[PDB]
Amino acid sequence: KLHKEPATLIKAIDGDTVKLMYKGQPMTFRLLLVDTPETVEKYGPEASAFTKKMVENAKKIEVEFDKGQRTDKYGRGLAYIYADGKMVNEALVRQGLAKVAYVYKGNNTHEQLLRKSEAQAKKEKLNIWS
Repeated sequence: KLHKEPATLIKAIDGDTVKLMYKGQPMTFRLLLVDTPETVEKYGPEASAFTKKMVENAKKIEVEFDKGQRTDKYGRGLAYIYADGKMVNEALVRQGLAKVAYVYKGNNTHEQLLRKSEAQAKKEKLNIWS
């Protein structure tokens, strides 16, 4: 079973990357299973703003590692980030501000959930899907 761990926001970089204090040390996290537009790509600024707003206004930030590899080649943690219980990864996808990325090294626990939301956002021709 996956476990949520508290973190404290340090700095939101862009749509899919956040800087957090995790276990008494700063660390950069790359949001699992999502590909947001890079800031400046169409919708890049919107995905960045959405992620920033979501994590700054949160009272509680939690990180949840998946069952596969926990860090990428650049040393970024790979996790699902929760802001007051709401998963940022899913929130971005549901809003049409990101696409579900290909599974990476066995980290696929929430792939189905995100695929459903993406289908719906696409069905609503939201943002990236307009």
